Amino acid sequence: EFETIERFMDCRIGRKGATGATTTIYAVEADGDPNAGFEKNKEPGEIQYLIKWKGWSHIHNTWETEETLKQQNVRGMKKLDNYKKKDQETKRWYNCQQELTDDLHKQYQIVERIIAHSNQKSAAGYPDYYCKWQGLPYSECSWEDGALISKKFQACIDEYFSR
Amino acid sequence: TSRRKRA
Ligand SMILES: [Cl-]
Ligand SMILES: [Cl-]
Ligand SMILES: [Cl-]
Repeated sequence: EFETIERFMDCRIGRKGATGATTTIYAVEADGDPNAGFEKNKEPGEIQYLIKWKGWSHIHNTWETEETLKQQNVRGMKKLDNYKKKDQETKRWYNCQQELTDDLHKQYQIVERIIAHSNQKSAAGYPDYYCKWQGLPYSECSWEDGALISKKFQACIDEYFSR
Repeated sequence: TSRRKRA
């Protein structure tokens, strides 16, 4: 099977190769941003798109190029043609609105509450947790790796098991 | 039923 693009979240000129799994917020937190200190007037850059994937919560969003999208045979490529058209007719044509939008997008990566846990645990003893995301409805809850959730949202785990 | 993004 293949991945499917749900929504184009953002666009940037970023460091060549700063795409894929190393760009999730949790890979950035563990190993540093692959795009850190990028200055488009000092080194090779490429147009990168921030992708929200179908069936994966916002913590799994990754930066991708049209090349990486085509190489991984992702579905929803019609949205790329659509986003590129929309992006071009914005540059031709706000900063408080883009800032507000960005803060919102950051909230979708925050666990508000844990509402279920798996009976099975990993070898490291972590169950998976069903997460309610800040600023998103319950229809957007998702199962997540307990080891990943414990890194930043231990307080949500503690609240869930305190009940 | 969780997953992580892996290279
Ligand atoms: Cl253990
Ligand atoms: Cl543990
Ligand atoms: Cl409980």
